[PDB]
Amino acid sequence: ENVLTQSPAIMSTSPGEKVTMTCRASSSVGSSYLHWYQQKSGASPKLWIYSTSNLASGVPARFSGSGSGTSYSLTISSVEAEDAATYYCQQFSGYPLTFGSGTKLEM
Amino acid sequence: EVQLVESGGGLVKPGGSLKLSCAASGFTFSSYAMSWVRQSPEKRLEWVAEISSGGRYIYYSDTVTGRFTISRDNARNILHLEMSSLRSEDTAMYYCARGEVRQRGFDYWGQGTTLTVS
Amino acid sequence: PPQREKWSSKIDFVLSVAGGFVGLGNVWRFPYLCYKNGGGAFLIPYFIFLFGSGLPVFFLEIIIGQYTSEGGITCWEKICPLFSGIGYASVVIVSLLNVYYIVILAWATYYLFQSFQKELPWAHCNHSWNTPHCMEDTMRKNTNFTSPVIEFWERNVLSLSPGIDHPGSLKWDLALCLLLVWLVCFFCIWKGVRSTGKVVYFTATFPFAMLLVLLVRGLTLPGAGAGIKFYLYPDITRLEDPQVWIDAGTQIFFSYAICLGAMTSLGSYNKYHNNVYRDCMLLGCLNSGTSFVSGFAIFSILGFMAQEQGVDIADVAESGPGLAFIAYPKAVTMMPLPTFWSILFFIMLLLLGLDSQFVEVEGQITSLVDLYPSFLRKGYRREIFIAFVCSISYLLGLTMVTEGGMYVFQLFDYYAASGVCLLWVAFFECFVIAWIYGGNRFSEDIRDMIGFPPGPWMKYSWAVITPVLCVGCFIFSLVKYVPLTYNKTYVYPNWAIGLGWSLALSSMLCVPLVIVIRLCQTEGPFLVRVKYLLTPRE
Ligand SMILES: [Cl-]
Ligand code: NA
Ligand code: NA
Repeated sequence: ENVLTQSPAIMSTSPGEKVTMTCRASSSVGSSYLHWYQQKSGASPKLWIYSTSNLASGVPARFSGSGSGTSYSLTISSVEAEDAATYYCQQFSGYPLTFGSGTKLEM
Repeated sequence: EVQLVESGGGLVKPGGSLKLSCAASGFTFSSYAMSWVRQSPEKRLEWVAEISSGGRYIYYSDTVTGRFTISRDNARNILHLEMSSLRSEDTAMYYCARGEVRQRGFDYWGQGTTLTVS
Repeated sequence: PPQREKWSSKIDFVLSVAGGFVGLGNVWRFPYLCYKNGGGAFLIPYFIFLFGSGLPVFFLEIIIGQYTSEGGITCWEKICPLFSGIGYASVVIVSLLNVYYIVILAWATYYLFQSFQKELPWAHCNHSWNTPHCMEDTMRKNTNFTSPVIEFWERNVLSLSPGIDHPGSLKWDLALCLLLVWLVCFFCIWKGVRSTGKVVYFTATFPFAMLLVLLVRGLTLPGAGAGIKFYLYPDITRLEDPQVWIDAGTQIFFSYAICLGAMTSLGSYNKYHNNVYRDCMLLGCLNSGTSFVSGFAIFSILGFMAQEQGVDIADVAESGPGLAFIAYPKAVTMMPLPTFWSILFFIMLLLLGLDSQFVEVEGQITSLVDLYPSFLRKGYRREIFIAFVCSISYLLGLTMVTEGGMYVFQLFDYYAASGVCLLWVAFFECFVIAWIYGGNRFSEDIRDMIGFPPGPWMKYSWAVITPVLCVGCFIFSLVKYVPLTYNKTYVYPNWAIGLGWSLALSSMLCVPLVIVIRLCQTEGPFLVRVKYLLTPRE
């Protein structure tokens, strides 16, 4: 199984600064087969970025993603209020499908 | 427009059986692949099983390959997941996902239903 | 045997298809077919067929081959065993195609050998094989004076006979060139085709660079403007005849090598979950672009020739497969040190044609050994089978390198593997897949492998657009039938036309015949028999 790992377990920042997040893959995945989901604290997940660069329909685009091979990352230009949520990277290149350990923004 | 709602969940004894459901509306359910993703109380997302757009190709997670079963009801536009042996680690909230395009991912998610064991 | 081969990398698959795509079909067949059909009137059917049937069917072959790891024949045993005759029809197309496709390289080899000389023979007609009616094209415009280049092509290379009824003697020089090319093909196939490392950086890139040089030379000629106008301006009146429609259709089905078994065979080596949609579209764009760009070079040369000689563009050269050998040498003559550029041009022709031939032969062997993997196992058995096949194909090509062999070549090119058979095979492929096998089922299979559905464009093209186009051209050609003519002046004998139709029927009849063979070999009632045979068996 291509186990996915996210380096930061939890993050807290003031609502005026940029943050960065990483997703490490145990095996190389295509750029088109990894997506990021944003889960509200108390609701269902929601597609946020797919194909490592295509922003979803509902994302303010204040987000951005980059990566290749087995190392991948997601970035936020300037986090505001209501942006605190748990973000999961997901592998979609081969079965079984794997989601990252999950990382939560706070404050 | 697109909406997903799950039904079926409650307390069961270890080793028991319970069947979950996922209703679909706002789109042609018989044309989009569906998958089940469960979130444990630990908040870790675990993929469970996927059924193809027509139900001919089926994939399971390594841990539920021998006990779980995924099926469709195209006429009723309802997705069914059947479990034959619920272990202690099967307690979670199960989410119905419309993962048709692998290059786009789970673009739509259901409300989810919780399952617990005694 | 349990063992089955696969590509070592995706680059190998891309290179194999690119070599199969780009060849004599683009730089030699498309120019003369367009010239025969009047230039601009050829393009409108061409682009209609291309974006309507061309690319979707090419993706269809690759994705069928990828889905079932089988050759051109045995792949249909998993889609529709009843319609397994399509694979047999495709291989018969390949077998007939390999016999006459090599002869063009034989002409190129003869041209290459006769370029190792102080001065190119077609630079003037003071030579022996030339008629007294010759006059240098530099002074043709100052009662039937002719160009030396055409004289060299006809009198010396072809040694053209007055007709197919007069086969004449067998050209020994062409036969040895025919043997040499086939020996090269055998030694490059008896073991297995390979990229051979860094040599690809020269084998693959050189033909495109040489074509660019020819394009620059052609566009710089004084009379290039008139030729481009003839090439691009459509003649709408010519669309009122089935010739332009059928020629454009079968050209695409020929150039893309889709009705052949090579494309299915190449796909068979791909990984099951491999994404090839983007690669197929880009490779198709490369093939279509190469043909269209090469058209500018050829017609610019023809426009210059028309301006220099004073004759019309349509009357400046041969309206047949000899256009490339009449036009490109002429442009080479208008370059510094013509021997060097002629050498590079005919090496360019050999590189384009040999790579395509290797793909065609390898696909033919792969499809055939799939029927009998144990008897035709790897090692001595495969080497003997390849040697026997090459020797038979050599002996079958020997009849069209005689004095009257040009007419046999034209008959083969028009009817065998490059005519109505391509429409016949393509229609049945899409019909089975879209309607009998199930378009929704095939889309599910595509989604399972690539991760995305083919989309409305590909689904509708398979379901409706390709069948309608194939049937319409078939009906239009049969209702407004006109006989084949060589160089628009020679009328073929009725027996020659019957032979050409028999050549076409040898492949077309494979579908109904195997259907009868499959049905008669199945026990039970008729309804059960057809139900079983429509179900995937293997
Ligand atoms: Cl072409
Ligand atoms: Na080639
Ligand atoms: Na081509």
